[PDB]
Amino acid sequence: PQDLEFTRLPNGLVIASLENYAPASRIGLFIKAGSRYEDSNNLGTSHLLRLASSLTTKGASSFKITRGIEAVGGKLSVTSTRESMAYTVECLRDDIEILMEFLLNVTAAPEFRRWEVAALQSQLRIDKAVAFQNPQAQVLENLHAAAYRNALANSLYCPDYRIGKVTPDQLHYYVQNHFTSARMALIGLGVSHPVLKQVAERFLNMRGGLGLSGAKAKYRGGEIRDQNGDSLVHAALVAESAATGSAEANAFSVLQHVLGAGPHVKRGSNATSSLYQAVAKGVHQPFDVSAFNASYSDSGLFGIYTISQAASAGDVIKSAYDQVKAIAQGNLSNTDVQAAKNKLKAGYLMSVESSEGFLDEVGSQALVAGSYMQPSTVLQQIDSVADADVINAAKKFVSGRKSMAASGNLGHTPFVDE
Amino acid sequence: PQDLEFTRLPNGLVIASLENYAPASRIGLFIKAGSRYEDSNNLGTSHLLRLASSLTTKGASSFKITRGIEAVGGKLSVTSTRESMAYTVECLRDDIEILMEFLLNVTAAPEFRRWEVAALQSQLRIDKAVAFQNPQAQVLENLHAAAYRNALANSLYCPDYRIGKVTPDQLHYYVQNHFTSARMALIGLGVSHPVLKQVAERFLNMRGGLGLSGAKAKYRGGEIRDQNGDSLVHAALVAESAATGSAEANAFSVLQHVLGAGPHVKRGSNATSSLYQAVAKGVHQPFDVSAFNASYSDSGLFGIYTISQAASAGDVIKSAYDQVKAIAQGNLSNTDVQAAKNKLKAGYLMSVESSEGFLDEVGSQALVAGSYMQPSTVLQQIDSVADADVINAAKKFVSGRKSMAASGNLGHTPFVDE
Amino acid sequence: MLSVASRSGPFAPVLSATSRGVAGALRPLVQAALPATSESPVLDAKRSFLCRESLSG
Amino acid sequence: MLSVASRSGPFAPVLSATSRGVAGALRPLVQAALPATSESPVLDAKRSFLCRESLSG
Repeated sequence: PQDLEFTRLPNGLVIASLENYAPASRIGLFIKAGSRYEDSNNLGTSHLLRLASSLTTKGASSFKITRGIEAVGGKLSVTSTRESMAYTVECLRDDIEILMEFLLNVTAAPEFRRWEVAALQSQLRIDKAVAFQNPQAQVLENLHAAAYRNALANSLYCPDYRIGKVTPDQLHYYVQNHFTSARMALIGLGVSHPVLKQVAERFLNMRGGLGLSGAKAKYRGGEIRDQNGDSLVHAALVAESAATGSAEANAFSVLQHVLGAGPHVKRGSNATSSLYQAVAKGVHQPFDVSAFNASYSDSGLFGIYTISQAASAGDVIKSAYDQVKAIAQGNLSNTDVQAAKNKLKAGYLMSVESSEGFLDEVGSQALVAGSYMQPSTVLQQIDSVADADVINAAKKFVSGRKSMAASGNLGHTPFVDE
Repeated sequence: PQDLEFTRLPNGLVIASLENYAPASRIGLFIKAGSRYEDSNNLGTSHLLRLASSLTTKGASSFKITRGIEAVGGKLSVTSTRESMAYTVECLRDDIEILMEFLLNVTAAPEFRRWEVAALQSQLRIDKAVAFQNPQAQVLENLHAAAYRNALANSLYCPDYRIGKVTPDQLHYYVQNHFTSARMALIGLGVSHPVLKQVAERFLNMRGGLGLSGAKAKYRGGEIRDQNGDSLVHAALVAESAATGSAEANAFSVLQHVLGAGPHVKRGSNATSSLYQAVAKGVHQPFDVSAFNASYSDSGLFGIYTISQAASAGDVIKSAYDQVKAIAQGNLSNTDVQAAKNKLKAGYLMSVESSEGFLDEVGSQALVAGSYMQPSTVLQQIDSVADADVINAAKKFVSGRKSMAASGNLGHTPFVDE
Repeated sequence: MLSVASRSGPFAPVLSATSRGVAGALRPLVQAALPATSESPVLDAKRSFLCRESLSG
Repeated sequence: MLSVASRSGPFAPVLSATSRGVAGALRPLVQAALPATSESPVLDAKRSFLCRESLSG
């Protein structure tokens, strides 16, 4: 009941609230910011901004933010993509008014004092080295730099030469030009709709419109190879597909689940994954394979991801790429399309069960499209995808210009023109 | 007088000696080794081998090599390219017999003891960081990795992940397969020809033939961009040209001096350099520009090298590339060809004046061609280059597939397909 | 229309005030772990991975 | 026929026993130095560049 209350303010702000009768509450502020909006002179400003949510503001010192949130048992977290940032606050139902006041001081009136920003520069080195213990993280940052010339090629983490040199004037300039009311959405989960609104009329004195247009992303068909001492080879091979919110984007989502997008059974052999079965015919050694799908506001990437041993890496990539070529020339059953629509339908409804997944789902719809759609509407758009559109999305990949990133012992890994 | 005495041994070794009547002597051993002969599992073995000439051998300890050479005032140095290594010894005329014995213990019977090799691993980090204070050094190592897939793409310095992990068994295997008598040449400068020969019959018990064929180098038209915090942008743009020792290689050497290959007058404005004059018409800020020429045994590279500021880097590269296009469509005077043949003739005779340059010149001719040619023959091959061959070498560059490497603030540097 | 986490694959980092930093969604994707010898190494700046985020209370 | 230093441009490192390490031949190529403000920075592992190799005796 009380499904959602959706409201546009006259300054462009989006407010959405659903009244649960749950003992906990959740407030999230979603902003069009992140690493795609920085240029070559301020690379890494949005990574330092992500790490600076506890610093001194105009309404509360850094001591009062840490002590005041911990005194009631609450949390404060920041999450970022290449296209958005999100500030989240959670506590129990009777404490939500005083944590809403802390969230507005962090995002609408920060101070970046010299000695606090200088003491935080060494946290960039700790945060990046923790994330790069996963070999997937640096392969996916090399893949965006190989695929684009600008504006989606920027990394989520600060470059190494730049650690120590992010200035307070750069942080003030980034928030002034990107944290504006026509780029923001405020989503509540256990609060009524009148309470969020008079909260929202306490950040409109500045930040009245749109701040700075970003550059449109231009596709580059590049290649980056990284020889190191890891024991397995990670490789990715993509082409340009489609932006989010189109009819062709739905056909690439179905094509991902035809090929295989992760396992369903613990320690299972992936019997319905056509990519996994084609590789395992000729390879008799430990591997993994998956279909990759990344969709953004003006572009997208689709391809394959393999993890293999060094001597077997060329055999894994060639047999995975040949299976996509069979679908593009018409080999596709309607039984496999219907089974793929079931995994895509069930995965969307399961990702919205918790309060964490439901709040992120409303926040992305408010920034990208500016409205909310029921999951019954989303389930009918997946039903309208035909078998001719799945074959046509696999033909765009096969004839498109490729990008590649690899890492490990690369003595048997093929080059992107071979 | 006594120009050179040239001799092939029945095991394949080349011996050359010229009798000066100079108070100093010089002995050099030249070997077909270096970084092009290593594969993906032993990268950096030839850099550590270059740094290990003072270690304990079977005939002399590491104490006796340092003390015994310093007691007479002599020197011992190693120099390397991608295709060769050279071991050089110099002292006065009466001390040359006991330093010839130290040179044969280093190259023909080394020991690689565990504790000495382990203590030398930290010298790889010091030697690489000293060399990389020049921005030209890392740009030229990225350029060979962008241009080739193998066998000339290997760096002269050890990769960072590999420092600490070069083993004594790898050093024993490299010398066993690459330091053989049919790949070696022994050149003397103040010693008679009978003395070098019985020196040479004390390393033939092992190393009897050819050790291991290297892979032929395959051209890759890649691109590597390196954003950092340097104040100027270094860029290079090349294409594949010609191997050393061909008639087309002489036409690219003349074309380099038509375009411009370094300055002749101290603080001069480079009045005869057609590349420098074309860039300086539209650019009114500090820059530098040059023609690049690298020739190897089975391949070669030719192109342009620019140093510029960050905001002006696209204007410098486009105007330099347009000047080469005018030569390729026939705009070439015979006055400019004759002036370029004079700089190429005078530079070859000046590079052979000293004992250091004369010994390196005889050593390269002995490994590449297996004979010696008088400089009167070299000066007549430059005279036979016609004006039609200089235009045809500039057409091979313009229509060929490019490679690129850049470093600095790359926000205005063009991509290789643009 | 939707998130980048719905059409899974592009990754996301988080920072908390009282919880640990997380990277991505499908980066530790599995049945590379049922195939043998996938070891997570010992770290020098090591972290807690369950990180209180699924605690029973 | 000839060296890589004759057709100038591909570079070479050296190691000595009693002298300093040198990189390349035409890497510090000049009239980038007559155009203004080409500074060689202060180093942390700094070296002597003339390195006795041209001493008067």
